[PDB]
Amino acid sequence: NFMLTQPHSVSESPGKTVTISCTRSSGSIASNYVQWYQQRPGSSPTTVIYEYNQRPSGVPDRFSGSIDSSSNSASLTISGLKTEDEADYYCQSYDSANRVFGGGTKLTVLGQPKAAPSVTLFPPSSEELQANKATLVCLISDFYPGAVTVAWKADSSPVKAGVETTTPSKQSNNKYAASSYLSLTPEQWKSHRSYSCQVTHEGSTVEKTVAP
Amino acid sequence: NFMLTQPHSVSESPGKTVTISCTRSSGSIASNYVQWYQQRPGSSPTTVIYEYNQRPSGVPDRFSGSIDSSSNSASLTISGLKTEDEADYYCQSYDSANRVFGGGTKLTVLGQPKAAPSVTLFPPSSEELQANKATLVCLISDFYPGAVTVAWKADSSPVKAGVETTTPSKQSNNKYAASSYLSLTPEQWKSHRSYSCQVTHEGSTVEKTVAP
Amino acid sequence: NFMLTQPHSVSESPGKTVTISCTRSSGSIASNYVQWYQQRPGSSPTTVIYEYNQRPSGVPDRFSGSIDSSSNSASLTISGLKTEDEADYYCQSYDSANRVFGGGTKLTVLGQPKAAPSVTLFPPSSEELQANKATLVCLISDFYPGAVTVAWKADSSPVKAGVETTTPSKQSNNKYAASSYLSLTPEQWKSHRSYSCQVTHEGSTVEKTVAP
Amino acid sequence: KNTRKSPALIVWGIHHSVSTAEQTKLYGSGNKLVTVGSSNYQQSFVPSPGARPQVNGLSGRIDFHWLMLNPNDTVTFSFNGAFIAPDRASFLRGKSMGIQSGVQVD
Amino acid sequence: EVQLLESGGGVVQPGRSLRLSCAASGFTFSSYAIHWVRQAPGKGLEWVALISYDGSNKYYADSVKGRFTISRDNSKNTLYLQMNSLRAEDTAVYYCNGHGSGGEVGSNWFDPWGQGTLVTVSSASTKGPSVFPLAPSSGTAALGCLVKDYFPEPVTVSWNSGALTSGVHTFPAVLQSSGLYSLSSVVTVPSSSLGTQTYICNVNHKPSNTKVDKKVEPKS
Amino acid sequence: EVQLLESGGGVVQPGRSLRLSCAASGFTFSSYAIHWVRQAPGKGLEWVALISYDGSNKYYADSVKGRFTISRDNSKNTLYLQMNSLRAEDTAVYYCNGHGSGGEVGSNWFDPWGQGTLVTVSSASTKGPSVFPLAPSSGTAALGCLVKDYFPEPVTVSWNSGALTSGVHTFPAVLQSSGLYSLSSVVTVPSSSLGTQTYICNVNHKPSNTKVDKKVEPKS
Repeated sequence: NFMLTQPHSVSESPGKTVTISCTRSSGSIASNYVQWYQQRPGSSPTTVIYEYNQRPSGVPDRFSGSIDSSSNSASLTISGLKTEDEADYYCQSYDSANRVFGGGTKLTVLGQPKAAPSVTLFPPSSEELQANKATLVCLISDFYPGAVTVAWKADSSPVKAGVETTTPSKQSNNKYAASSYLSLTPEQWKSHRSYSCQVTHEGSTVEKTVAP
Repeated sequence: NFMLTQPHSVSESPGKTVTISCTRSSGSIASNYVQWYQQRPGSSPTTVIYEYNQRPSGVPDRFSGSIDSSSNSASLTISGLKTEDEADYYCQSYDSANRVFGGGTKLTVLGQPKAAPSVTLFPPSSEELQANKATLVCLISDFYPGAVTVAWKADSSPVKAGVETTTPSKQSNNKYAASSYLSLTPEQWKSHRSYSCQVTHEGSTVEKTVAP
Repeated sequence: NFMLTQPHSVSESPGKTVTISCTRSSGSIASNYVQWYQQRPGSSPTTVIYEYNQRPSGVPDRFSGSIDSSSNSASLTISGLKTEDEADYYCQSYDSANRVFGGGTKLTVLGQPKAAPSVTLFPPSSEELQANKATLVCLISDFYPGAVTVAWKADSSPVKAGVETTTPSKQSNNKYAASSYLSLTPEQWKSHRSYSCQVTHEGSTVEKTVAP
Repeated sequence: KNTRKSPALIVWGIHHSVSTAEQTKLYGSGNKLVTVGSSNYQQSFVPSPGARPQVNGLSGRIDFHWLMLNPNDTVTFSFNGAFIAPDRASFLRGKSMGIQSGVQVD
Repeated sequence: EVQLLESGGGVVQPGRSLRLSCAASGFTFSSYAIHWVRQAPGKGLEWVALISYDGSNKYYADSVKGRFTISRDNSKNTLYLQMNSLRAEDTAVYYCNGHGSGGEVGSNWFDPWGQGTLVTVSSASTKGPSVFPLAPSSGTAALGCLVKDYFPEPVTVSWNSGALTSGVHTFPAVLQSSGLYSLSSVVTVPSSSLGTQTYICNVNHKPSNTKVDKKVEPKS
Repeated sequence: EVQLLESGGGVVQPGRSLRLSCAASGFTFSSYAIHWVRQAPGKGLEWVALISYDGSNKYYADSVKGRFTISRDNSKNTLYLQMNSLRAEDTAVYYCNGHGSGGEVGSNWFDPWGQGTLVTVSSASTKGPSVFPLAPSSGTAALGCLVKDYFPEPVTVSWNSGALTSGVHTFPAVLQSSGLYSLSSVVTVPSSSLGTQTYICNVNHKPSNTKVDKKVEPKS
């Protein structure tokens, strides 16, 4: 019936205030209650807000809930951010009886200045084309925050033939790294002029292309 | 004053339920009544819904109308689809006295698995360039459903200098076929690196390019 | 908290009516009053509308204000346009006590048929690459109205490394002219296949590319 | 709190604005509330901003409420805006007689 | 003292069945309705199912209807999720999560969650990694070595027989849609050593006992 | 008779301070609240600050908090904006603008604006223009001449020693983010005269006293 859209990521400096939106595609946001959940890595989710604004016992006064009937959205806002707050946040509302969860919003609290990724694409190996195959290798490293979008393009056009990993942290520089593998065949690899590894990081979309 | 936007196409398996949206660009959807019309190929339109939810005598109980004041939309929903329902559907509302029609929504009921198109582009003929002209030939065939978007791009950029046909069916495979002709001159054909025949089919946007 | 978005430009023939929208990103447009300001070149702004519809003493009956709670917008409409009306228009609403201004809307009244721009891009000078630099030169001339968007692309991708001028008029043809300078280095200039000077004019987006 | 040993006449008012826009302009945004309290009277007032029939040009109204506060009793105005506060309270002096007529005095 | 205990998780193949259980202790189980909520790795939460306090009503997600079947035993305070006819995407952590008013309308927020039980649904084929070359396109550059189509984790990577470690990194693996793992490892170097030292890649995936070399040399 | 007089505008460097003043005459200044609203060149309006009728409340824009400080003297009918710790972007025209109900609710629209005082914040370096070649990529074409990295305006451009004026245009300058000016000048010609006449560019920026030539010749 409807879906809840929240931003893929957001970031703000400690002590500053941050807000996260939750927009309902169909139906009034005031029709059904909205719960705000916090999930830390590996841990089970913990409710931070319930019934649009109610702060359960234990949650500090920084967490506040709000409703914007105009944009049909729900907002979770934290004032005076602390590094403990760095987790994923999910909004959840109700279809008639079924629960509906948001897409998640990775909230990272700044622990250093923002770093753009180091993209290093790779042309497909020759012996793979001798196995009648093609799998590109796009390597992304040294970027902060750990939120990145990786879209491959067949010369600036939507491609869905690839597999790309999640974004784990670095055991070395407290940054995050990731990779991506676009799989095709030498026919498609030669019947198109090039293919682009597009990497949007904090809006700045670095790109690296490969051509036959 | 305002325009009614409805999706270009939609499809669903028989027996399943389907919904079609109608979003009003300016003004409340509850300000004026919304009528839902059905038009079969060649036939005159027949009203399926009137006054947002009212089922005229003859229309089966599967057809239902709804209003979403939040998204300022109107939805026509059919439960338990049947192959007879495969037609175009237009929503119509009212500016003060003038009637306003939706862009149409081609509803195809699945009669087979979805087939992606077979795009075969053609470079412009040489003797045409010897007539100081250039008209590309993009041929689209063997695709189901019969809804396809054909946008030409001057290296990923909006071009409006072409003429493309509607999408009729096949007398052979019960599929649909179409064509497109982008018209230019050899100067523009050589002052740009390439031109793309982009063909979005059920979201999957196949593309074929041409370069000098 | 919220921002007011109004179109970058709009144009209409004299005697015809024109409308300008002002959409509030967060919060009801009816929550706070909306003022409509007119700013002529060099002159100080003069209020044309206040409190959503009120016409201050001096403003002719052509100016009207309206509210669209559905699209959460505010519209300023002029009937029977006159060449004097050709100025910039800003909508302004209120966050709790702070004032918030719209992005501006350049309204040009037609004094001639619309002219598409004459784009002449330039490859970066060689001796500049011998100074380990790269600054492109995109020259835009002979276009009317004087509203143009200039986005550079790293092969159809957002670039923010350039500086582009505003659009002043012509002392010769009563048209408008502008320029743009994308600054990079020969490494990036050779690690990317090309860069595009994209120039949207009245929707028609002329483009000129440069390649190493 | 009432000092004298005769009852007090207290009067306040609510401003139902022409629209939520004017009400926000005057008293800020957010729901407005005026609770009035007293040992023998307790009520809550919420302004309803709306475009009433345009009386003499203004669609907004100001209504008045009143209570008699007995001696040595307290009245509490908790409010958030849209409150027409009183400066003075009234104390009835003695006894009188009220009439209605249009005829001349003598 | 209030807790939920998910049990019955493990690795399965597609087309098969599974059953999950939740043990409730510390509250009036008979009064609240209970929910099943899962989360695929690297993905977000997704509500799966719910059953009422008296089992009269069961509501399933549209993406799981027909296959899963929820049930409960109040006398035993146990929740059951029957995941027959499994697919590949159903691989996720599975939490049992109580969510309901419970007869009261004041209703201080009561929404307990368990620790979640992992349900991995991979196909087959403990496999050996196939190694491919990754050459640099000619004042610094980098080149690599491809470890594709292996199962299962982990592996041990050693470039040039555990010699070149400065400026080298090994990235985590991906789970292909085919169900088999694959990971990469790249080395960064100045543009100087191009052609000088041949770069043989030496991997070691232990269960498959496969160790393959791959030297990188620039093409032409 | 009602008017507002902005004073104190001028050119400054970053990191420094500034103070602005508005002289009010023709109305009851003590009753209305007063606002500071600026506008960068070629850009739109931006509300900067406001102060109440009695100075009890001061509200600043989020983009300017900490640096600017608003104040008023009702006995002198003067408004003051303290712009210390300036940045490069603060360069704008600064209007004082009265905006408030003023105790009345009927309140015929009263919103006066001044003429605005220019505040330019550039860095340094009165510089000489560096000239670069602009060649055409081979029935008409065009070629140019680049005047980059100069300060301050204006300049005087003469192509081929003030000879070729037909089909030639000189476009306005841009303000680089580095604070230094740069402008161009192009000539349009038929595709015939390619290689025939060499094209020497002759500029003259007066304060820098720099006049440099640059001939254009097609590459290969």
